[PDB]
Amino acid sequence: GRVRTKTVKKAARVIIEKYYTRLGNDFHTNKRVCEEIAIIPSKKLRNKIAGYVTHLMKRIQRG
Amino acid sequence: GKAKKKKWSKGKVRDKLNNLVLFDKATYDKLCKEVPNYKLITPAVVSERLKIRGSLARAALQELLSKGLIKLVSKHRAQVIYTRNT
Amino acid sequence: PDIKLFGKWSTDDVQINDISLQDYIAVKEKYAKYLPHSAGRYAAKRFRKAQCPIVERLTNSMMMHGRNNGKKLMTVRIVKHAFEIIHLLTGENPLQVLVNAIINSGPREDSTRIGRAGTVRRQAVDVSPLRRVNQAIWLLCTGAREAAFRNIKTIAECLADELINAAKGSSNSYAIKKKDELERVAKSNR
Amino acid sequence: IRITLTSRNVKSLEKVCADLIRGAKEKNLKVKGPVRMPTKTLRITTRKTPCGEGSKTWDRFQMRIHKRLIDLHSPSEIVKQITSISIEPGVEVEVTI
Amino acid sequence: QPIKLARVTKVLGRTGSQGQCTQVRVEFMDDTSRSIIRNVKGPVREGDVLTLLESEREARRL
Amino acid sequence: VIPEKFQHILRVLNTNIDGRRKIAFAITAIKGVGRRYAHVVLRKADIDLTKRAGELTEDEVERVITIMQNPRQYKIPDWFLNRQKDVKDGKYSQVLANGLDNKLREDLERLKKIRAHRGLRHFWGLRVRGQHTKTTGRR
Amino acid sequence: PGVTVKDVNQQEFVRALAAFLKKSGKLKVPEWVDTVKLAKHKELAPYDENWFYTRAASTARHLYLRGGAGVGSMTKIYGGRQRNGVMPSHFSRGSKSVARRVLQALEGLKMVEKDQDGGRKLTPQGQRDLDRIAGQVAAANKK
Amino acid sequence: QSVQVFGRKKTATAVAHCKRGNGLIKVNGRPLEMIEPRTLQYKLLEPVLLLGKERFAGVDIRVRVKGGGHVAQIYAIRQSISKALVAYYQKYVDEASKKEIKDILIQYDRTLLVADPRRCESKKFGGPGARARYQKSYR
RNA sequence: GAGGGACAAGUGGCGUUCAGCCACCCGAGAUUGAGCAAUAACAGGUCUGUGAUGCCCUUAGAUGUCCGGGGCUGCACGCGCGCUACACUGACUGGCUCAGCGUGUGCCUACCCUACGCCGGCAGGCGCGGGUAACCCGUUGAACCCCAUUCGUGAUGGGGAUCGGGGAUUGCAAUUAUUCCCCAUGAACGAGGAAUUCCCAGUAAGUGCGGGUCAUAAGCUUGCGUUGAUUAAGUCCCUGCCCU
Ligand SMILES: [Mg+2]
Ligand SMILES: [Mg+2]
Ligand SMILES: [Mg+2]
Ligand SMILES: [Mg+2]
Ligand SMILES: [Mg+2]
Ligand SMILES: [Mg+2]
Ligand SMILES: [Mg+2]
Ligand SMILES: [Mg+2]
Ligand SMILES: [Mg+2]
Ligand SMILES: [Mg+2]
Ligand SMILES: [Mg+2]
Ligand SMILES: [Mg+2]
Ligand SMILES: [Mg+2]
Repeated sequence: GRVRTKTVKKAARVIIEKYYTRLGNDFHTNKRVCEEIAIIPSKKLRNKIAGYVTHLMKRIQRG
Repeated sequence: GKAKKKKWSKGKVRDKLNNLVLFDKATYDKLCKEVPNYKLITPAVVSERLKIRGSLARAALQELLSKGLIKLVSKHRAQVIYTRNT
Repeated sequence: PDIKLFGKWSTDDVQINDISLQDYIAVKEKYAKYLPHSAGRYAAKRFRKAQCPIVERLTNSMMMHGRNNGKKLMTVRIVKHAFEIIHLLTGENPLQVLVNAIINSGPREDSTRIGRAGTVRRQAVDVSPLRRVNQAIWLLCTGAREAAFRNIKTIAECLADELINAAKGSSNSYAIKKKDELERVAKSNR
Repeated sequence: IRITLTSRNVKSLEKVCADLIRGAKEKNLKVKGPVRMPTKTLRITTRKTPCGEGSKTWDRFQMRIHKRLIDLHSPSEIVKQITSISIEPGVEVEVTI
Repeated sequence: QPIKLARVTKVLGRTGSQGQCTQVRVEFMDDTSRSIIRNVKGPVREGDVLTLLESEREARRL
Repeated sequence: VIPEKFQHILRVLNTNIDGRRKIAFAITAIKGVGRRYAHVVLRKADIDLTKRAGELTEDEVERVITIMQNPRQYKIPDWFLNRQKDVKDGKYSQVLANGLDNKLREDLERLKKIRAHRGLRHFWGLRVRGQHTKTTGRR
Repeated sequence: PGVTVKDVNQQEFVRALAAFLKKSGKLKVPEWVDTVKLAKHKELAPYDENWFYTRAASTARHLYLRGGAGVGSMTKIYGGRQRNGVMPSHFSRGSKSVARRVLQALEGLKMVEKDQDGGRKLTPQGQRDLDRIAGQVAAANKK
Repeated sequence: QSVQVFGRKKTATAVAHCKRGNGLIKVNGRPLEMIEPRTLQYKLLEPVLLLGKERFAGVDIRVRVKGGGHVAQIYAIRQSISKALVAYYQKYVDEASKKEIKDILIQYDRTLLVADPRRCESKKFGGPGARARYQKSYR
């Protein structure tokens, strides 16, 4: 059930579209980069955003 | 009140089998001549095979174990496990 | 460095005579341990039930019917008594004849409802070998329990009696009774 | 001389305790730590309905009682100055000599 | 009436009135690649050698 | 080891029958005497409790019956008995076998004189302490 | 070597401790208990006739281990399951007169020191007694 | 020179204090061979009979338990032994022995080193258990 | 208390650039249990929760109000939720042995929890002491379980209702109900027809404790633990729901 919510995918696409540059292919680094470039109210939401951000990075780096 | 019961399964185990509280001398000589020759001695086996009440069975077993003919393997709550040498 | 043994036992060279029950009986060396009572975590995944040792499975199916529910200390005591009975009776290590009773116990074909969405003929189908091990242990403990109900005999004596008369399937045991009864119904619905 | 802070919520408890430690440690006061007494929980369970119709449906109310002890062995003249703090209305203070 | 043994290759699905049965192929070990479709109740993986009491059944479904 | 002693059943208190199962649990068959009063009588008679009823001495039987018919001569204080003090005589006594149903008939007879409703509902087909009788004791 | 009372099998220990109470005769068992007395809430008297020696052995053991107990404390040590019948069972307390009886017996026989806020505790006399008994039961265990 | 590790069974915790010395076992004042269940007076032996001679012969290990239940204490003491060896090897005898003996213990059983997070479920309001409910009533 | 730690992130396979699923390593855990909970309704229930209330009715010989008894309990019956059981995997008797929630007094109007010692067989009593509580009850020495004894297939000692006599204790009062204890009495009941409920892992079930009611007070209910399985991990036949 990783069917992730509209707000999560929305904020994730906004994050990658604004700041592609800081984000890398390392999940634990990208997690802390999300708290620097955004305001996330909760840690579960941080983890969900960062996971789908890394899964988008493994597509954008691909094609 | 009226006696109504919803199931009918009569004819129990064997219809109040009689059992001797005290061993006669013929039964005691039968003990002394073939209770060595059994392979495993429990009070249940001795009771159901020789028509003995279980307390009398435990009395006879604790007798002949004190003779040392029988060999104890273990004892616990409700099971008494025996053998004979050879 | 020691050999992993149950009590006074070897717990070794127990050979399942056929295949179709290998890897569902955990009698092997990587799943042989001292006591049957282990940390039960065997409902997590479907097929990880196979890694339980069959002696623990025999204890688990032995504790039933409310009055005896729980009390794994009591049922491990029962198994400890029963192996001590089978050791004195004919030798031939009780783990081996337990495996032989499991083989010559559970049914190999049954009857069930199949489709076509009409009148159900109770069609004869096969059986999973996991379900053979399960139904084997269930029929063994059921026969032992309702044999030891209301007699001078004990759970230990009736359980050892049921295991020995199931490893020697001479039509006196309740496991061979329900074995033959299920195969006759399957042949009649064949 | 000890001070018992028994409060209604955890955040105001932590804030008044941090203010007390910050107003304590600039002086030469040997301070024992904010020891955490265990949380008492007063529970009330209620039938939820004025008449007994429907599914049996129960409330489950809780309050959390929090408590911190701090020991300040001193002359009581300093403790009179320590007492004067604009304190949050959800916090209760005991002083014991 | 010989008894044959057969090991599972695939799982075609779960069928029955209750969904209890599993239509599967046990292949045949004795000769070349012969495989019939038989019903099994109870859990079954790949690599489960199955005991057959008749190798002449085939109750197929799509 | 006591091989065999020739006894099956005694005649005690002119009405009752003792078997051979034990001594302390076969004196139980006498009315008015149950679980613990026998274990009082047995331990005052100093009998080994392992022995059966079919292995015991008739002199010791008569001594037991003496303990049964009169406890207060030896010991066995007043609180333990069946017939408490305050009676149509005030005697701290133990009721007998045949005397028990007679004392019960005297109880019901003197409650019927008073017409206390305890004895009245006892004479009716009812329960005295049976607080609810919608479902209790049907048929 | 050193043998302490915890280092021995435990029901084996009380089996000899009740005997070495009977050897000395360190007991004041007055009248009613010798007559007949039930336990906490029980139906029969106990079978083993020296059960006051047995209770005294158990009391001596528990006062050696958990010191400072009293009458009601040892009353709750013994532990009551009272099957009331149709109405289900509960934890019922032991009898109080035997609980203070064994205390009065061991106090008169010089095996009870007083913890003054509480009650009974060990004496050095009873320490030597219980300890030599544990040593000889350990020797009987190995032998 | 000593390390204290814990048991963490379900609500049973064994403080295991391992000090250098000849080898002793204090379980609540009482040695190894005397535990409260006679049946599980082999299960707790599994770390000792699995490690062997020169390892307990090198470490003193004493155990203090304020646990929750009989069977829970056995697994708590068991896992406390198996973790006490791990931490005493991290302090005293190097990783080339520690990870190897830890691999032997884990390839035997994971629960000797890994605590299982399985506590109770809270008793739900509708039924008498945590999952079950009362009987409904139709007509 | 602050913070960290778990996201399908890593591998492989199935996948349309996908969405995602399956299997496995590592981890403590590959997700646990709840709470809250939409739009619109029922002619659902409460006027007996209210000084929340319309209208009607009664208001001095009262449908207001006290006060004394009685009663909702009264039994040829049928039905619902449950407790104890039907015994040997057990009862009896002794010994051994480990918990967790949480509760406790001079209170916004009437209120305790118990430690110790001594008397009594038990229920209980009398003096003394503590606790407005991580301080004392209370290292809550619980039951189940475990070891040993006796009982031996017998309506037996399983079963404990029925009921005779007595003794404490609350209370203003227990008798047509208190409650607790002792002795006595010792029934039906042999695992239950038609049918039906509940339940997937610390789960059902055995077992005891704490709270609510209260003075006396649990078989009820609500939380806590303690010992701890079997069989699934699937379908839409039966019951019922959601979308075309
Ligand atoms: Mg049941
Ligand atoms: Mg809604
Ligand atoms: Mg009003
Ligand atoms: Mg009513
Ligand atoms: Mg009815
Ligand atoms: Mg209901
Ligand atoms: Mg009884
Ligand atoms: Mg009877
Ligand atoms: Mg129903
Ligand atoms: Mg029960
Ligand atoms: Mg209550
Ligand atoms: Mg109350
Ligand atoms: Mg109620």
